[PDB]
Amino acid sequence: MWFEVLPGIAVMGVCLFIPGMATARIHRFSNGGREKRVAHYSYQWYLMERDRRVSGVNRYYVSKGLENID
Amino acid sequence: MMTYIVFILSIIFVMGFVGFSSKPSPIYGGLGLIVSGGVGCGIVLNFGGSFLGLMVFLIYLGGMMVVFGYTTAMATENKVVLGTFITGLLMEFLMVYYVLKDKEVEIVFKFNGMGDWVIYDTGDSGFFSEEAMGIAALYSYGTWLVIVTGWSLLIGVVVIMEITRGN
Amino acid sequence: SMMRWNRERRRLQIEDFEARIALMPLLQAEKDRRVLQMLRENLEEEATIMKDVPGWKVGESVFHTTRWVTPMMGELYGLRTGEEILSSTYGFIWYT
Amino acid sequence: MNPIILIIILMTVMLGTIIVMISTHWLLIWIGFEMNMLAIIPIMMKKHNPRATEASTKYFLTQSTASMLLMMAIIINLMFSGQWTVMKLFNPMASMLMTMALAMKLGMAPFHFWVPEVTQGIPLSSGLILLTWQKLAPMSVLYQILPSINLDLILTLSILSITIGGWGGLNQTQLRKIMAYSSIAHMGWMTAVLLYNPTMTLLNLIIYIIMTSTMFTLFMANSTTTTLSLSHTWNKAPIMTILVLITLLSMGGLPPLSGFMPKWMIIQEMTKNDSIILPTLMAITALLNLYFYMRLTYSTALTMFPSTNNMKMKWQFPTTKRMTLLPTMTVLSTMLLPLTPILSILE
Amino acid sequence: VAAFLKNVWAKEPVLVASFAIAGLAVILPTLSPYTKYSLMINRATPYNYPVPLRDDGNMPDVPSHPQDPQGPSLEWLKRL
Amino acid sequence: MSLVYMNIMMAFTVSLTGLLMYRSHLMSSLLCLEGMMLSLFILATLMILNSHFTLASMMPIILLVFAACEAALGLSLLVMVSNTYGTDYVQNLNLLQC
Amino acid sequence: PGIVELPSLEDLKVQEVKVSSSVLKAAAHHYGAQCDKPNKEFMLCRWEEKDPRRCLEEGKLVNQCALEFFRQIKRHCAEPFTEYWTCIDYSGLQLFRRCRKEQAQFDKCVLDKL
Amino acid sequence: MNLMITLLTNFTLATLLVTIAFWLPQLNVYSEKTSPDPMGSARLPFSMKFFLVAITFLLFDLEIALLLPLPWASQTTNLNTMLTMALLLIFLLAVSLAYEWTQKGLEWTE
Amino acid sequence: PFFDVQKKLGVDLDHWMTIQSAEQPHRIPARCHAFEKEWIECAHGIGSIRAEKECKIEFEDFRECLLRQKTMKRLNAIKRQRDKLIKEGKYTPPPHHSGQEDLRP
Amino acid sequence: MFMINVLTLIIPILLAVAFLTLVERKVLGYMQFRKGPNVVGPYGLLQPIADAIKLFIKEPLRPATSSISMFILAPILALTLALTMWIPLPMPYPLINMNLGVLFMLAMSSLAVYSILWSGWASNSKYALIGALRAVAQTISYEVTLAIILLSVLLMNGSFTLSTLIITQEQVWLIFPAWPLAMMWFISTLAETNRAPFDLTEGSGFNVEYAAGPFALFFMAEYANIIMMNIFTTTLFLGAFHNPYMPELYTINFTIKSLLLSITFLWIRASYPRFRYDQLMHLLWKNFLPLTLALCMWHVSLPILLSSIPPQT
Ligand SMILES: CCCCCCCCCCCCCCCCCC(=O)OC[C@H](COP(=O)([O-])OCC[N+](C)(C)C)OC(=O)CCCCCCCCCCCCCCCCC
Ligand SMILES: CCCCCCCCCCCCCCCCCC(=O)OC[C@H](COP(=O)(O)OCCN)OC(=O)CCCCCCCCCCCCCCCCC
Ligand SMILES: CCCCCCCCCCCCCCCCCC(=O)OC[C@H](COP(=O)(O)OCCN)OC(=O)CCCCCCCCCCCCCCCCC
Ligand SMILES: CCCCCCCCCCCCCCCCCC(=O)OC[C@H](COP(=O)(O)OCCN)OC(=O)CCCCCCCCCCCCCCCCC
Ligand SMILES: CCCCCCCCCCCCCCCCCC(=O)OC[C@H](COP(=O)(O)OCCN)OC(=O)CCCCCCCCCCCCCCCCC
Repeated sequence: MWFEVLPGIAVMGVCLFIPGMATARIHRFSNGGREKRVAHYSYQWYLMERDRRVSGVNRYYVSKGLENID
Repeated sequence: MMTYIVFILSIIFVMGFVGFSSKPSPIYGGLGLIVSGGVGCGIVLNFGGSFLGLMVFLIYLGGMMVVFGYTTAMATENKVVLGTFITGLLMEFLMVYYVLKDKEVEIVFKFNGMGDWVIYDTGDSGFFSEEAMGIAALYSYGTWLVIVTGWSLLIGVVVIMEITRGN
Repeated sequence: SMMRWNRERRRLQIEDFEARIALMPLLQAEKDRRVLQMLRENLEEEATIMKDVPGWKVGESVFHTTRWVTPMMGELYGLRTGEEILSSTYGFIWYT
Repeated sequence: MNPIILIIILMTVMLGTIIVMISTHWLLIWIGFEMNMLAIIPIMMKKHNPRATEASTKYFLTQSTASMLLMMAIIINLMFSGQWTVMKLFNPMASMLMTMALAMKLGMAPFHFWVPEVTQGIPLSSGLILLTWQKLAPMSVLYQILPSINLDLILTLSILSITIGGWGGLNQTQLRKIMAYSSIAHMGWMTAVLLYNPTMTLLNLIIYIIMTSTMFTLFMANSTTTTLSLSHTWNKAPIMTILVLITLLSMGGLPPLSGFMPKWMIIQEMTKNDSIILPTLMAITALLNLYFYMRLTYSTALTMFPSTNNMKMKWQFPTTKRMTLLPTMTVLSTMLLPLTPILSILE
Repeated sequence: VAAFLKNVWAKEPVLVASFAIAGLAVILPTLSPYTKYSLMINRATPYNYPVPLRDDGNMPDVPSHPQDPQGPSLEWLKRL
Repeated sequence: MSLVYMNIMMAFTVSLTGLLMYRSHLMSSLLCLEGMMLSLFILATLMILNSHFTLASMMPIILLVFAACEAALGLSLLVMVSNTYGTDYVQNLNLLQC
Repeated sequence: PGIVELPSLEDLKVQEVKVSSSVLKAAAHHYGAQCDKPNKEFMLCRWEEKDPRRCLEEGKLVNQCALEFFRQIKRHCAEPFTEYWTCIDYSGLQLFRRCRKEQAQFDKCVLDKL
Repeated sequence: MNLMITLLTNFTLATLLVTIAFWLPQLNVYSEKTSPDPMGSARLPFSMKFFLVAITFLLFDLEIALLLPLPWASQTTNLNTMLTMALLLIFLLAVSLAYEWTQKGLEWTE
Repeated sequence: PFFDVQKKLGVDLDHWMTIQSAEQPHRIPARCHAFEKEWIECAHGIGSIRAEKECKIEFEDFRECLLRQKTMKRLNAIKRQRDKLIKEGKYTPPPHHSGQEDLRP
Repeated sequence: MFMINVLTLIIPILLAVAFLTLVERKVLGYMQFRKGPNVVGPYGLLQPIADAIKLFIKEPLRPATSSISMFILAPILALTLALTMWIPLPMPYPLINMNLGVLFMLAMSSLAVYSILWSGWASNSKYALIGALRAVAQTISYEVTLAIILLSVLLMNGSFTLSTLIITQEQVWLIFPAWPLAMMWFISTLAETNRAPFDLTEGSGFNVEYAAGPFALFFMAEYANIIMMNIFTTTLFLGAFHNPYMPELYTINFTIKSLLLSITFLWIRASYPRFRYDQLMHLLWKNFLPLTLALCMWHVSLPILLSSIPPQT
């Protein structure tokens, strides 16, 4: 009956679900387990570049906390 | 190369203008002007003017060149084209090789030969685009500007309804 | 619902802007030492480069005034490598 | 055209010229020119024949190219000064481009080639608007930017305008093309005294607007387009031939008519500045304009060309037209030379 | 005014809804008690750095610390 | 000055010389005119963004609006000529010589 | 024209604040409350002199008082501060609103101990 | 730079698909044929109606272009001026549409 | 015909977009705010004829702020001398001009 | 790693387009009291594969085009502006996170009528050109109310950022304060993509003069436009719950809402007859546009009278 349309809709749902899950896991993997730093405004970019300079490894996401100061 | 990306898009912009300015037809003229509007929008986008580049795409190529192609496609249906094309391209590439070898050129004013990244600022603007605030100041400051522009558009509607009436 | 939530969002925006404001003097001191660092380095390398050239004044300010002029992108990143120049001159524009 | 819409459109034309006059920003100058052109295009197409569409096409292309050159001159001023004040330009090249754009907007030579066609195509009242009102805006901008104008450029444009507008109108039989070459010559006369004393520029502007206003009001009052149609006025209305006699003799600058006043003050100001040769060649050129005004007066007033039988019927209908201010504009345009030191009110 | 309105709401209801929404949009911010608070919120959002003042000696209404009592605060914002 | 400014000015002069040498079509004249407008937009935008002069960021939008209304007026003129003759040829427009 | 006077690198050596942006952001309100006076003296000197060369001693006082601030945190409440800035650092926009219970823990521990 | 890589990838995939779609069924051989429309051979009639709706779109698109920075303009200090000019622009768009209505502009594209 | 209506009626129609030193949105400075402020405050009220020859130094500084011609000339001279001494082999770049050195803040 | 992200964007787009044809034929089957395709594969799941291989080995229609260049460039521009509309979509984290993603999508969708116009001019049939001009005038007509409805909705957002339009709708769906804008948006996007009950390219079509291959490329560009406008409508009016630690919650939630909305397109195309061309021109210019201007004045004036002006950042 009506539930015969549901395998096609399920395959279409998986083929819409691959991009979102894919880009979320790619952003979380390529930034050390965290979301990609959203830098829309230049203050956020200044802080991002400051992180990239203070990390020592030329990666903005490698955070340095209180262990890096004395 | 990549430091010269605004320069590369500017060269492609001039090549597009020599491409349609030799005028094969209004159809291919519109085609070349569309490609030139896209690459000039890219020139705008590489300085941080994202809203003005999207005004190019949304208004220029979105409304006006669509209406140009719309009128061209229903109201129309060489040697000199190719010759003027290669003439303008030889002028442009002579200028390109001059500024490649000399790092300085004077056509009318004097011009630099460096990459055009050298004309920027090194600071940050906080929590706003500067150009976004400047266009947001159209309503809070530009009272006279909005009045004369809106009145010109209202008279534009009136004028087009007068002269396309035929009677 | 949109009234209450946009008022709460304005209060959170004021919190973020005041966290920014409390951080701005430290970032301003870091920025000042950054630009003076890079100008002093470019001045010393201009001193060790411009020794053959006659009539050259190392550190010749092209302005007639003695006011501190904000340093240009090319006045800081002039001698530096192209990857640094691109990451500083189109970094914010090209960032995703 | 709807009369309410006609009033709104004419007030939009006047608003565009007022915005050119009052504003201190270059973008608002350009906006005033755009509003002026955009609202004046249906004034030319009030009758909707192919000649008006051709005339508005030529007018639109010339004023559009001039407005693009004006915005390019403004933009290069923003390069070399970083600011938008309407004052002298801080670049020679922006000065040359803006002088060429204002020359294309005034119809001065060698950008003059649109003036007789657009004057011929459109009606007489829209031609009056074109030849009087549309000169007010670029002459105001030239009045404001004169500390940057290249002297040799504006004098070359001026003498070439006077020579072409003089050596053109001798052949013509159309009245509107005669007024158009008169326009080209008088704009040469206005821009030649511009860098020496601009009060004489404004004086020539007023006296030219009064004389062209008188002439097109007479041309509307008799509905004449050619020389012969003007010359058949003597049996329809004898006084109109006398009025076009005295006003055409004024527009070439006969003493002691008031059209002699502007160019006499111009030669009076150009010889103060040790230019004896240039107003001499200009006054030598103006005698040709005076000659074909003499030819037109021999056609119209001092002789009587033979009429038809149908004129006897038009004897029995006096003119039901709005001859607005025609005796005032005739009295001002001929009998004003004893009031020559009235020019100081323009200082 | 009650007959013609029912007439036009019978024949052209879309334009009646358009003019009614537009009339509310024009007249209602001059009647609403919150239009004061929109100004008070927008000028209390600190986009720029609060550049401090040189203490000449007589400014009793300018604080010396953020947690000082004097100075304009935002209790109306946290309460509303 | 900057070299991209020279290229945008050369783009403007190229579309100028394309506008000043008519081939056949009036639409080609209007397209050269709007290429002139486009190069004005790019040049003004680069100067206004480069100097950080914030209040002129609303200027290129006003340039775009006014000259696009100018182009709409030009298209209506071209359509009236296309109703008169059939094409948009510039050699049809030789009535006002006499 | 003139020879522009740039201060020496030996006059620019100072111990930097080598922490991240989420670390500075998670301690920003307590920083602006506690490190008020050298920060405001430096920004007052920075607007009035209009010259970063005339502000380097005040910049070093800012850079020293900020390090004293992070020392006075690190002696007492390193664990709740770490728990707070890790949660701030997870987010993309670094929302304060995603991290309210760690904020309550950190502000409670600071208000008790300091 | 991620944007231009993505645009290059999408344009390249589309160009590749178009090349494959025009040149894969040319590998078939089948045959050749003669191959000799409601209107037969008449010239295209120019519709004034289509041009009028295109210019009406262009003018209302320009008025939209003036209306676009309102989400950024609500953040101003000067709210009375901002709100007055915003309602002024939308009312001028409504006057443009009303003049387009009442003086018989929207005819046979109603 | 510069009919100064804005000074007569007192309205401020377009003096606000005119110069870079004017009241900008949220106090955003232009990149040449100081130079244009000094040139405007030099040339105020002295007229254009005395301004083109007495305030020439401020306007030279300001035009060099706008177009940066002398600075690009100086950078081209220094960078061409550096490229020449690299190509001759007579010079080496320092660690802080090659990227192996951990940038400061 | 980023090229992996672009490929995992634009391969499942094309697969979702491929199975949207199966979902269309099945859902329009059971709404017409019949079955859709169920013989080609198990439950019909091999129908679009068989149909695509049918199209790509069909003999080319081989026309003498007026322009070869526009005839090649129309499917290229159609597919490019079908695939580059997905890149700013916050689902939950966008591929190209940009500040002006809304205005980007409006601009790139307003550019896509050149494919219709070029594909219509490149045919030699004057009647095909006339049908293409009618489709172009339809789409550029409804672009107006797309832009104004979009502006009036984003007055509640605070900026053009698409990712902020999730954070805007944590408390309530945005269809509750803006359901008239939502329903005029819905019918205006139904009329954008030449979708029934507006599809006047069935009656000549603009792309009927192409071969079967390039017609299939137009077809998959149009269905990518359909799925994209439904996902943009879902993001913009039904923005779902977003836990930043588990993004798959938002991904499943907008996926279910977007599939219900695309099936609502399929359920509207099988329920109403076609508008005549003057009827949908009337529907826009005299019915949807006055209400859109009125609601634009209302959504300008409403945050000022509620003191609810949203944050820019
Ligand atoms: C995004 C989520 C999903 C969205 C909704 C999905 C379901 C809805 C869609 C169902 C299928 C529709 C298929 C297409 C239909 C096309 C035909 C059609 O409907 O034409 C539109 C019809 C056209 O009318 P018509 O065609 O019936 O009649 C001809 C028109 N007249 C009568 C004028 C001559 O209606 C509209 O244009 C209305 C549009 C929506 C209006 C919403 C207004 C809301 C109320 C505002 C306030 C009211 C009170 C006033 C103020 C009070 C103050 C106190
Ligand atoms: C996000 C999800 C996306 C999913 C995309 C794909 C959706 C559909 C997936 C497949 C569904 C099942 C297909 C079953 C096909 C028929 C199987 C079969 O048994 O065919 C029999 C046929 C003839 O066999 P024969 O031995 O000759 O018969 C005599 C037997 N007594 O044998 C044959 O015809 C030869 C064998 C044909 C096998 C074809 C199998 C399907 C291939 C589809 C391509 C995509 C595969 C999946 C990709 C995504 C997952 C990785
Ligand atoms: C330093 C200088 C500063 C500035 C100083 C001031 C400069 C003022 C310049 C004024 C120039 C006026 C030019 C015309 C203005 C518009 C009026 C006009 O042309 O109206 C046309 C109108 C058409 O009516 P319509 O119904 O179309 O009939 C036509 C046939 N059916 O009606 C008609 O056709 C009616 C016919 C008669 C109209 C006569 C109008 C004369 C007005 C001008 C008077 C002279 C100039 C002013 C005095 C000198 C000022 C310098
Ligand atoms: C001041 C507030 C703001 C006002 C400006 C902003 C408006 C926003 C909406 C924009 C509307 C744009 C178009 C408006 C054009 C109006 C003129 C018009 O269309 O008249 C013709 C029409 C008859 O239509 P017809 O041609 O018969 O239709 C064919 C299909 N049946 O005639 C009609 O349908 C009659 C329409 C007019 C009468 C409607 C009365 C509504 C009253 C509601 C309560 C009072 C609200 C206050 C404002 C009233 C303004 C008049
Ligand atoms: C027939 C011809 C071929 C037709 C098919 C192919 C062309 C048409 C389809 C592709 C259209 C491409 C449009 C690309 C530009 C869109 C606007 C844009 O760049 O927006 C994204 C973003 C703005 O957002 P924002 O967040 O403010 O900026 C980052 C700062 N945080 O900005 C950025 O992030 C800046 C990114 C760097 C600059 C990107 C520039 C792109 C290249 C130039 C245009 C190339 C296409 C030219 C032809 C167009 C069509 C004629």
